[PDB]
Amino acid sequence: PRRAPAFPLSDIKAQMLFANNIKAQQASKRSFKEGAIETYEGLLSVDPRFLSFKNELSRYLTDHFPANVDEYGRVYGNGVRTNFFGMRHMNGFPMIPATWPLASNLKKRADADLADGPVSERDNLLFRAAVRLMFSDLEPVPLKIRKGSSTCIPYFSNDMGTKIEIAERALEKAEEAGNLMLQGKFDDAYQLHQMGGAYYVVYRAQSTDAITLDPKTGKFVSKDRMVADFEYAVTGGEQGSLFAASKDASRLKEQYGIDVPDGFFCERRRTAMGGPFALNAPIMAVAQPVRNKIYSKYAYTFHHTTRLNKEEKVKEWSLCVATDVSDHDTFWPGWLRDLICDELLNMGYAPWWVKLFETSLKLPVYVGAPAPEQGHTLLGDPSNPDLEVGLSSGQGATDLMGTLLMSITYLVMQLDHTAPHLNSRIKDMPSACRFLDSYWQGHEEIRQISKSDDAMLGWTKGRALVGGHRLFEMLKEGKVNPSPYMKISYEHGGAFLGDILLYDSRREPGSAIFVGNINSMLNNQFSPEYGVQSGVRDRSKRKRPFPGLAWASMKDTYGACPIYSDVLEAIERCWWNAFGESYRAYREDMLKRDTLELSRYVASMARQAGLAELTPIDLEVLADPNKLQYKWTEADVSANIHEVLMHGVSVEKTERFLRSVMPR
Ligand SMILES: Nc1nc2c(ncn2[C@@H]2O[C@H](COP(=O)(O)O[C@H]3[C@@H](O)[C@H](n4cnc5c(=O)[nH]c(N)nc54)O[C@@H]3COP(=O)(O)OP(=O)(O)OP(=O)(O)O)[C@@H](O)[C@H]2O)c(=O)[nH]1
Ligand SMILES: [Mg+2]
Ligand SMILES: [Mg+2]
Ligand SMILES: [Mn+2]
Repeated sequence: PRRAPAFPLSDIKAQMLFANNIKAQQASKRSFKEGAIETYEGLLSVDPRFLSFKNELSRYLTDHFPANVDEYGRVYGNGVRTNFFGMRHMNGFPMIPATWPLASNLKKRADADLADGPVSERDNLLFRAAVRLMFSDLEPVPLKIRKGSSTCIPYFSNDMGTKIEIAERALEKAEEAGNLMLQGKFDDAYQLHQMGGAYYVVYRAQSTDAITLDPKTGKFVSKDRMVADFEYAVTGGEQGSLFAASKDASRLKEQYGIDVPDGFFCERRRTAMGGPFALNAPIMAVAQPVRNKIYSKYAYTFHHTTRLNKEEKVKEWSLCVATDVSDHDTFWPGWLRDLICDELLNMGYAPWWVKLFETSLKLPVYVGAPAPEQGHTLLGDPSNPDLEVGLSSGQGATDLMGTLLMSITYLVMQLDHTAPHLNSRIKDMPSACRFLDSYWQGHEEIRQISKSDDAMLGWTKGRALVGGHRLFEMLKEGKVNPSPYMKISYEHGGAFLGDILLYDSRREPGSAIFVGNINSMLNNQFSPEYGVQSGVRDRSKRKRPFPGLAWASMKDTYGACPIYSDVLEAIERCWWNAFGESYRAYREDMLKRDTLELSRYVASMARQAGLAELTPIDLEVLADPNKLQYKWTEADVSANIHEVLMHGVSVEKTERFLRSVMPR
């Protein structure tokens, strides 16, 4: 029932997605590639000492610090959620094949029994009220662009000057492109303004993934990751198959002569979509202002920074429920995209801009190389965007889309199972708006803190509380999905935005605290997602600009973990056995070196002034700017630092553009 149309690279529809320049042409042909990452300068991820080290350290920590998570998924004690075997992957070598992205998720949602539109008028009112509170009184800001990022689509440029140009040109022609699309002229819009085309699909690494040790066999087992072949992806799952990707690393010996120790596997690979920059710029121009609004006015449920920032809110609750959403992005509903557009039109947003936005959520995807001998296929017709991939990762507002979907979904789950007495407060748009406004500010007896699919649901004392406990119990039994919109369950080892909520014997929000996830310290130091890219001169353009700085924020980020010291000591001891050196000393040097290299990028830094002024956040971000795209926002990072990583378009250019978009 409607297979998505598909075109090979050689087809003209695919060829037009790539400009006549070397970069674009190469991106279109890039074949499957693998190899050890350069974990740290001079250290390959498959280095025998390094794998020996990982073998001993993971076995030791698992053995001495088994998980402390109760039947309700709350973690207590040692603050450990699971074993430490996740670090056992040959980083840089992926599971084969990666998945083909689903062209349509309608069947996937229907088969999972999720609704195909708001199920009640109340719900419809709440989603629309969310659009209203989020997109209403926006203040222009400048359009910030990540240094070294690709404009993808037709040009695949990384040059800042070229990006700035593209973005400014896009803010000037967005209106005319939008109108062309309203007339059904997508090709004209793509050809004249590069707004359209496709998302460029690239596979990324989730460096660590669950592994277990079968006490029976003494053998390790990697978690199966299901992937869809092409047939399955273009037919929405109607045909083709869904199967376990192979994580088996034996092949590395045979193929590259790399020695594979027992119990080491290939990495899990996730899909990433690079959006066509001319189309995303007009969207990012509105999206940042929305973020500024929800982070300020609705800071209670949406602005999260420190462990204490979150702790303050949750400590006042009588019950805290850590939720989990299964595969959020691919389940995200296109009907919400259409509801949001509809409400934006109602609020008075420019039609051409809503059209740009709507189209960015229906765009075809160009699949590059999921496995050797596979790929180079465009899914969907750019002449008539109509894909239902769910939520595309590089769209300019994917975080807002997930947050709008989930924040309401969690509220609905609270109303449905614990606070029916609040329904009478939601009768129409005005009252829905008032109620959501109050709820989002933490003023109701039911509350939440969330960011897209990560969240914690709260109940203060009151009528809803007894329901809250029944909901939790429903989640623990896990036989009934509590939401009609997405598959929700409880997180096993509850955490929020990286911080584990540590409970004591009371097992209550009031006497619980937020600590760092010690396992993540280990993932970040021994299993980064990218190599150090030392051949890239401009450090600011690297995926990991200054790896050494994370050493200076380690105590800050993980100090509160019950087993912090023990882990540092096991590391030191295992590093000695593997490398005959002190790990601490190795890091202190890397920390000194990167501190000096940093002063060359920061103006306000003397050619050796210390890290004195920088916050823990600043450092974690300089060592891994990726956290700026899922954990923190420009606002949480010092300004002299933010300029190392980003550049912007003038406020006057975006101000004039915002004005033409908004109602008032
Ligand atoms: N580890 C991980 N998880 C990732 C992921 N992309 C998407 N997920 C999904 O997030 C949840 C929770 O996973 P968990 O390992 O329990 O905790 C993660 C997660 O909450 C968060 N996080 C890391 N990377 C991302 C990301 O790109 N997007 C989102 N939305 N959330 C992310 O950080 C916690 C700690 O991660 P870790 O210590 O492994 O550090 P990484 O540097 O490896 O993260 P990365 O994004 O790769 O740079 C589950 O549904 C999971 O499927 C991902 O990449 N890694
Ligand atoms: Mg999960
Ligand atoms: Mg990361
Ligand atoms: Mn969580």
